[PDB]
Amino acid sequence: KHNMKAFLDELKAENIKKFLYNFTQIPHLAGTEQNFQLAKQIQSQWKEFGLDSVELAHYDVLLSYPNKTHPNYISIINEDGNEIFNTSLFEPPPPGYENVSDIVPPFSAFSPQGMPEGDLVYVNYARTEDFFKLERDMKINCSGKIVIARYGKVFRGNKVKNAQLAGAKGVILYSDPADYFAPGVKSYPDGWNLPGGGVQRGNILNLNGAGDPLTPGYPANEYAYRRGIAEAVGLPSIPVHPIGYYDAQKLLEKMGGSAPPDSSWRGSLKVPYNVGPGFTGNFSTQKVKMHIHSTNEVTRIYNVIGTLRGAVEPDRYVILGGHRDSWVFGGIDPQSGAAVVHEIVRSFGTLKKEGWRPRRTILFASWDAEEFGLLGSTEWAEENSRLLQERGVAYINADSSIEGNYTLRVDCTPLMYSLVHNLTKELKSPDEGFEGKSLYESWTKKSPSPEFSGMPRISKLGSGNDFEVFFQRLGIASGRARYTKNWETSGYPLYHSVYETYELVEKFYDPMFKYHLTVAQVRGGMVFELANSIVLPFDCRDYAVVLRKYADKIYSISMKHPQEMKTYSVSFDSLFSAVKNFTEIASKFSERLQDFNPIVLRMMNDQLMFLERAFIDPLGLPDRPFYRHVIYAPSSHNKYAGESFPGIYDALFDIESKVDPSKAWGEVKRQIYVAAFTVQAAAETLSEVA
Amino acid sequence: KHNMKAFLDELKAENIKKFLYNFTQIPHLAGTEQNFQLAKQIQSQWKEFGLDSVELAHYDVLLSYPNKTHPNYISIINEDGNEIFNTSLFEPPPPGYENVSDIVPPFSAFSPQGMPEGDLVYVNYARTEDFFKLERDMKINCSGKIVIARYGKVFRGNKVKNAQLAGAKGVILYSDPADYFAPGVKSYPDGWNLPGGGVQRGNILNLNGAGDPLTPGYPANEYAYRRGIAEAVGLPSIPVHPIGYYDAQKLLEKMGGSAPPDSSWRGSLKVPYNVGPGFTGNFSTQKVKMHIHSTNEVTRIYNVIGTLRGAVEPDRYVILGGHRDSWVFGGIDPQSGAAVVHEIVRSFGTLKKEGWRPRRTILFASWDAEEFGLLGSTEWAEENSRLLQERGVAYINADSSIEGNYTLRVDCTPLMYSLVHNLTKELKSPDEGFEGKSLYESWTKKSPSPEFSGMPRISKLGSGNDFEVFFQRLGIASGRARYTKNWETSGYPLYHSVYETYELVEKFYDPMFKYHLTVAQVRGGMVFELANSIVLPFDCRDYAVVLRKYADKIYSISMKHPQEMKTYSVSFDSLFSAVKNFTEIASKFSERLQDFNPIVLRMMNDQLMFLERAFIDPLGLPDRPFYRHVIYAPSSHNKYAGESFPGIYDALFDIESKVDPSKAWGEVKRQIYVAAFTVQAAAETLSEVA
Ligand SMILES: *[C@@H]1O[C@H](CO)[C@@H](O[C@@H]2O[C@H](CO)[C@@H](O[C@@H]3O[C@H](CO)[C@@H](O)[C@H](O[C@H]4O[C@H](CO)[C@@H](O)[C@H](O)[C@@H]4O)[C@@H]3O)[C@H](O)[C@H]2NC(C)=O)[C@H](O)[C@H]1NC(C)=O
Ligand SMILES: *[C@@H]1O[C@H](CO)[C@@H](O[C@@H]2O[C@H](CO)[C@@H](O[C@@H]3O[C@H](CO)[C@@H](O)[C@H](O[C@H]4O[C@H](CO)[C@@H](O)[C@H](O)[C@@H]4O)[C@@H]3O)[C@H](O)[C@H]2NC(C)=O)[C@H](O)[C@H]1NC(C)=O
Ligand SMILES: *[C@@H]1O[C@H](CO)[C@@H](O[C@@H]2O[C@H](CO)[C@@H](O[C@@H]3O[C@H](CO)[C@@H](O)[C@H](O)[C@@H]3O)[C@H](O)[C@H]2NC(C)=O)[C@H](O)[C@H]1NC(C)=O
Ligand SMILES: *[C@@H]1O[C@H](CO)[C@@H](O[C@@H]2O[C@H](CO)[C@@H](O[C@@H]3O[C@H](CO)[C@@H](O)[C@H](O)[C@@H]3O)[C@H](O)[C@H]2NC(C)=O)[C@H](O)[C@H]1NC(C)=O
Ligand SMILES: *[C@@H]1O[C@H](CO)[C@@H](O[C@@H]2O[C@H](CO)[C@@H](O)[C@H](O)[C@H]2NC(C)=O)[C@H](O)[C@H]1NC(C)=O
Ligand SMILES: *[C@@H]1O[C@H](CO)[C@@H](O[C@@H]2O[C@H](CO)[C@@H](O)[C@H](O)[C@H]2NC(C)=O)[C@H](O)[C@H]1NC(C)=O
Ligand SMILES: *[C@@H]1O[C@H](CO)[C@@H](O[C@@H]2O[C@H](CO)[C@@H](O)[C@H](O)[C@H]2NC(C)=O)[C@H](O)[C@H]1NC(C)=O
Ligand SMILES: *[C@@H]1O[C@H](CO)[C@@H](O[C@@H]2O[C@H](CO)[C@@H](O)[C@H](O)[C@H]2NC(C)=O)[C@H](O)[C@H]1NC(C)=O
Ligand SMILES: *[C@@H]1O[C@H](CO)[C@@H](O[C@@H]2O[C@H](CO)[C@@H](O)[C@H](O)[C@H]2NC(C)=O)[C@H](O)[C@H]1NC(C)=O
Ligand SMILES: *[C@@H]1O[C@H](CO)[C@@H](O[C@@H]2O[C@H](CO)[C@@H](O)[C@H](O)[C@H]2NC(C)=O)[C@H](O)[C@H]1NC(C)=O
Ligand SMILES: *[C@@H]1O[C@H](CO)[C@@H](O)[C@H](O)[C@H]1NC(C)=O
Ligand SMILES: *[C@@H]1O[C@H](CO)[C@@H](O)[C@H](O)[C@H]1NC(C)=O
Ligand SMILES: *[C@@H]1O[C@H](CO)[C@@H](O)[C@H](O)[C@H]1NC(C)=O
Ligand SMILES: *[C@@H]1O[C@H](CO)[C@@H](O)[C@H](O)[C@H]1NC(C)=O
Ligand SMILES: [Ca+2]
Ligand SMILES: [Ca+2]
Ligand SMILES: [Cl-]
Ligand SMILES: [Cl-]
Ligand SMILES: [Zn+2]
Ligand SMILES: [Zn+2]
Ligand SMILES: [Zn+2]
Ligand SMILES: [Zn+2]
Repeated sequence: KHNMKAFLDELKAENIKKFLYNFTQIPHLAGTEQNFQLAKQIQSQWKEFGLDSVELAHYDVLLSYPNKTHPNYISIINEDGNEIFNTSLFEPPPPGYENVSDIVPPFSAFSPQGMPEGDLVYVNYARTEDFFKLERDMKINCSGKIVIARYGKVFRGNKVKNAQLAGAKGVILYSDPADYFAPGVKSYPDGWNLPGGGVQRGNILNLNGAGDPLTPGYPANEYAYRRGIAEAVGLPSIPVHPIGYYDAQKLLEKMGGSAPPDSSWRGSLKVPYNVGPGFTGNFSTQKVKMHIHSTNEVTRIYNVIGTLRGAVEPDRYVILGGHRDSWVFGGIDPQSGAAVVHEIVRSFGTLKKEGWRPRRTILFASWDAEEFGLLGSTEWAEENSRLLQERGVAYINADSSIEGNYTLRVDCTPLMYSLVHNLTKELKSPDEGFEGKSLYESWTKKSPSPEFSGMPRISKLGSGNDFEVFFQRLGIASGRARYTKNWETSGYPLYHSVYETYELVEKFYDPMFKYHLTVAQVRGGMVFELANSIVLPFDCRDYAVVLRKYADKIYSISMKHPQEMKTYSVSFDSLFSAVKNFTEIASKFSERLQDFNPIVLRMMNDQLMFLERAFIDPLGLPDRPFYRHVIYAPSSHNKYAGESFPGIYDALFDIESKVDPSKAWGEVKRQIYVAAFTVQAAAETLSEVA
Repeated sequence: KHNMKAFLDELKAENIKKFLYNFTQIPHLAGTEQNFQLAKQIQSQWKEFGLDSVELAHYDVLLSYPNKTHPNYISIINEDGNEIFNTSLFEPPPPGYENVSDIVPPFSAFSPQGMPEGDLVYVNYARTEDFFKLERDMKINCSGKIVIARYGKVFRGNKVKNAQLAGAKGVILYSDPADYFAPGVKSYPDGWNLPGGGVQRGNILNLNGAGDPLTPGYPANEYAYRRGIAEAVGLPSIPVHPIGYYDAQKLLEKMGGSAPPDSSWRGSLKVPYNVGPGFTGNFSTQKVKMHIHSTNEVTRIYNVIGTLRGAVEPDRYVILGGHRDSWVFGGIDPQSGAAVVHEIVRSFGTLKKEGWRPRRTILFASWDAEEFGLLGSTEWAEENSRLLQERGVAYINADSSIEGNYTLRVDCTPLMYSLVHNLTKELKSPDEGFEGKSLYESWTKKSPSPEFSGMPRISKLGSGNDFEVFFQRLGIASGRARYTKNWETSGYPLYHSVYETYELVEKFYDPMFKYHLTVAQVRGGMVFELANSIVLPFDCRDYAVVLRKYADKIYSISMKHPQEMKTYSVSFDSLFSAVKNFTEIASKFSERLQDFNPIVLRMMNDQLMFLERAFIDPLGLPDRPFYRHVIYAPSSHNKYAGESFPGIYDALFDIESKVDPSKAWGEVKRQIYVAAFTVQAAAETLSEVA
């Protein structure tokens, strides 16, 4: 039989290892020749593997690179203007790669140019609440200061936005060993920790879903009309640069001014973590000077798009996509994901050569420029939005397959909860001590859900990866899965560093490639069921359940302000009523789906498919037109985290500080109305159609 | 057989006459008890007629009414402040209706309150070009003046917007016999002309598709959050009032200042048509004073929604809709349309009782508050937007069935051109002298297309009726048809007057009700074919042909500025390329549709259905978010007229007067890009799906 078991059994750990090795010998930075070459290789191999068509889709997008002849760095400068300390020009390359060229030095992609000079202020993680604490409680003014913040907790774009709004004239990001050095583990190459010369690359945009900064709404094709730089979406207005903790120590050790307000502000270096501003008495005429010379440049990018045409519903698309561009070697990010996609394509192609086709069409994507703002996935989705709108069943992401070796992590729409539970009960656990047990059992045991005994945790989708356009813009059911760490005890230490290599993975994360194989089975299995099950494998009742949980949550937030709720007649009745209705209607739809003819089948599959779609508001969320999903948006404070009923949540956030409470509570009521309406309207898509 | 011929033959002129009589004995003003009663009657009758379900859908929307105890009127006032001339308080009621109550006196719905006093300026039709002529050429400043404009040429909302932007402090609208008195015809009741005491009612909003001014985007349901009045959509900021030509003469006869610039500014009254400002020497200390006391009030409205469930594709909706609210009796507008819908429902119900069902679902709508801004249709569509988006095959409007007795008028999407041609060849002409000939033949002979010999004229859809939300917001294929006048020789004279009665229609327009019957056959036939044909009856190649015509047209407009096109590198190449591609892809799709299994059939019907949909841009047109169709929008200068490639057209309009030509030509290029992309993207929806 050509069934899921055939598909699953053909996947091999040894192939994934070979592919990873193949993809990680040289850097594959977006817009560079080497990443174009790798695109061509993947296209040719996907064809050999048996896909029906494999094309490159290219776009010309805004990218950012350092200037090779004018390096970025930071100084401490004395009152004579002599540069007495300079940060590093590059990360010490790892063993045996000391002669690889084209390693991009650490930089913050899309930083403007500048050489600002000033006194430091230390802002902890540069979160919204860190700035609140500084300005409201400690009375420290960031205006015209250079801020230094530790990476961690939130997306670095949010940090930079927050620093900017606080008046900073530049930002220095660093990795504190408190967040990037696990106790008892050695620094690379002898372990998986970050060495003191290691540095995390990454873009600092605030795109809010826009894609290419120059072409929001429309693909960056050959005739596209581009905004001028000054009207581009999401660019920072102050210079930014990242450093390692050897260099951070030299910048922090002289800091004076106020003490840290408490221990949640102190990392692990041997410095006081004084907030500043400026240095202690002896050094108080010294200053910090940034030198940033990076340029933004419109550059061509290449997605690979493979199609395996469906036998019965070729106009229904199940998408497996993940990116191929890396900051340097991409040992984990993204090639541990891309290698898993490559083996999935290989396996599907094996069945296809023996005469099998999936029921529905499967699209396979190798995205470019993910690292620079999800640009490849977003431009292609803008291009194909109509097709995706009307035909898109589901999107399964496939970035990094591992960020730990402890258990499974799944983040997805509630519509896939039942699919994930069922599939994982059929897969073998790769974990030591659960030999002969199911992946469900090990996962549930290591990562129990907070709500329900005997079920595992599944998180809401956040952002900061290539499902964003599909889920939060277009409303296509989406999911992701990877192996992760124990989150009792920020992401893996070597993230976006030169040290993220093949050897890292092979020696320290997954020497047997069994975690990779488990993740290939989960991602591939999901795709298989989505593309082959007669009835789409979504359970609308799972949405009803979380909608009630989120409504309770948002209500409880508002209920912190009982007096204002009375004064302004702020009621959540409508939202609860809509949730109640969605619950009843969903339950009736499920009975019909169980008890119901290909037209009847197509009608009900269309109702399943369009259910995620129904949570889209074509007017978008306030000032974020590309975040259109009413239930889920990336947190306005942290693009990695998802927020539920984001419209209401943001209308409530910090509301006690607004100067016109009537206006602010008005807007809470407006968002309640929009949310209740959208829920009711989604529910009604599951009613009998006539 | 239950086929189209059975459906068509069951329609009777005599039933339509009876229904019209029934619907026109008392006024049915939106939001009044009598229009609610009539809603209930229609619901009960549609049930008796056999529909599967018939519901009322209500909304609470902003309406406008005069104050019964504080009448609106205009004066000429002398320097002592005595009111020496007053306009009428009401239209002299027609014979035998002199005791009907609840006739709303003439007023401009949604006028703010005020009593401005000032000098008159006469602004002809108050078109954009009339204001250009006054300000740029004649050097006449409207600021702080009361303007008087004749109705005609453009939607009265546009006139008021234009007066406002010119600085007017109030507007007086009147009906000039030049535009509302046909030569050799008697005034009502002895003919169909407008008497001098007759007055055209009508709203003066500029909603741009928003619906209820208080709830743009969302239905005005029981929990809706409403904007405050000051943030409402589309309300005028200066008082406005309409008058008849006896009263206009008294206001125009004393006018001095400049002569009319030419004869296109002179109507037919015995006055000079001086532009002003102000009155001639003797009367130069006299002034004009408005007294407007109307109130805007949130008021409940009621749509009737009837469903005839489809036997095979119940999740596909063919909609026949038209409004039921009238300004007074609604003899023509809308009851000549509503009576035709009522008989269509009756006929479909006859077949249904004998065991027939259409293939697809047919929805029947009696809309409320059309007269106040398309409010009923728009609120229901906002409510049901998701269902309509994914399931809406087509919308057939059904307002006034007649505005003349000369030939057929059809305005529709190009996707319905072939359907209309074919259907009309099968219908009998009702016209004198074409006995035994087809309606196609009489129509083509009386109204030849300007492009093609042997085909009839079919116009683009404009707006100012209830298809607006369906077509320009949601992208559902739409059409309308009615009997019309000879347009060699503005709309019918008695439009929106108390004199628009049953007797008007029966005595002067259609004594045999044969034109009504012909229009019922055309509208009903269209619905029948849309709802019953196995393959949707749309020809995508007809779109290809008009797209080329529109691209040529817009190019020719730009080519009036050859130097700027060179300087700014303004190319239409991309748009022509996209049109070319759409032509090729459409032609290949048609061959497959001819040469191709219910899934394959559903796939291709979905491609047909989603083709109109593909011209929607979810970002909307600039500053008009509810006009989302890229090919067609209502003219920014005249809501009744359609404009093609509206985004480009508006970017080019009056471009030689813009102060930053670089910026203005930039925006022309941006719109070219958006249009080319959208055309290409629509074309690609007709490519093989995988
Ligand atoms: C969840 O689904 C339920 C359906 O089971 C749905 O219930 C509906 O609630 C609306 C809103 O409350 C009801 O609206 C009423 O309709 C009647 C006519 O049928 C009107 O007369 C009512 O208006 C009067 O009373 C109001 C309330 O005090 C006054 O404000 C008003 O001025 C009038 O006096 C009122 O509009 C509706 O009938 C039911 N529908 C059904 C099918 O029962 C509920 O709304 C759904 N939740 C959401 C969020 O959609
Ligand atoms: C109508 O459909 C046709 C398909 O039959 C489609 O033609 C396409 O046109 C695009 C845009 O011109 C072509 O784009 C090129 O693609 C190649 C790779 O295949 C690139 O190398 C080209 O870029 C180079 O040259 C440019 C032009 O001078 C430079 O600006 C650039 O810097 C590079 O040097 C270029 O991007 C494309 O290949 C064809 N596609 C096909 C399938 O032939 C046309 O675009 C459609 N019209 C619209 C409006 O969509
Ligand atoms: C995940 O797996 C579960 C457990 O198998 C699936 O739920 C089961 O689905 C089956 C097939 O529809 C249900 O069977 C039906 O039983 C009813 C009456 O009990 C009968 O009317 C039908 O004809 C049919 O035999 C079964 O009840 C149901 N079990 C439970 C506990 O819900 C679930 O569907 C799977 N989810 C996905 C997304 O595949
Ligand atoms: C309006 O009526 C016209 C004229 O009847 C319809 O066009 C005709 O459609 C038929 C049915 O598809 C076409 O028949 C086909 O002929 C081809 C080869 O010539 C053959 O491959 C098919 O199997 C089939 O027999 C016919 O060619 C075509 N005639 C013309 C002149 O186009 C048209 O479809 C109608 N439009 C609508 C919207 O219904
Ligand atoms: C990654 O794998 C590919 C394919 O197995 C290698 O690329 C091939 O190289 C061979 C030998 O040089 C050529 O003859 C082929 O034309 C290439 N094939 C394709 C499809 O590109 C590639 O060299 C490997 N890269 C590394 C670093 O191991
Ligand atoms: C990268 O930095 C270099 C080196 O300092 C820049 O090149 C100089 O540009 C100036 C002014 O345009 C010239 O007069 C110098 O001769 C250039 N120096 C050299 C060494 O060629 C260069 O412009 C920067 N590159 C980018 C892309 O911005
Ligand atoms: C930090 O780097 C700067 C720039 O390379 C060094 O300062 C330069 O030193 C050279 C040689 O002494 C001078 O001719 C340049 O004029 C200096 N440039 C600037 C901008 O100051 C500095 O020595 C380095 N500092 C340390 C401690 O190594
Ligand atoms: C319009 O037609 C309807 C229906 O034929 C008339 O309303 C009916 O009136 C009869 C007699 O008074 C009642 O017993 C029915 O209950 C009514 N039916 C419905 C469905 O409402 C109505 O009177 C007619 N109106 C006029 C002005 O002729
Ligand atoms: C319609 O106009 C009337 C009549 O001039 C308004 O009624 C007056 O309102 C004032 C102030 O509110 C009272 O002191 C008067 O006694 C009222 N006059 C009468 C005759 O009752 C009335 O407010 C207006 N109606 C609306 C809806 O605006
Ligand atoms: C036009 O109407 C106004 C208002 O009804 C008339 O002026 C009023 O006349 C009465 C009785 O003479 C006075 O007590 C009111 O004070 C007047 N009101 C105002 C606002 O002026 C006027 O006579 C009418 N003019 C004509 C020519 O009929
Ligand atoms: C922060 O400092 C700047 C300039 O020195 C000033 O304009 C701004 O008001 C300051 N805000 C404070 C102290 O709250
Ligand atoms: C792999 O698992 C072991 C066993 O728990 C753990 O000690 C080690 O830290 C893990 N490796 C990585 C990179 O997490
Ligand atoms: C029109 O008149 C007003 C006020 O009397 C003035 O402010 C405005 O500039 C005028 N414009 C002209 C004469 O162009
Ligand atoms: C009806 O048609 C006749 C014949 O052409 C024409 O003279 C008359 O004006 C028409 N009636 C109306 C209301 O148009
Ligand atoms: Ca773009
Ligand atoms: Ca609304
Ligand atoms: Cl992922
Ligand atoms: Cl109409
Ligand atoms: Zn990644
Ligand atoms: Zn990354
Ligand atoms: Zn009407
Ligand atoms: Zn009307």
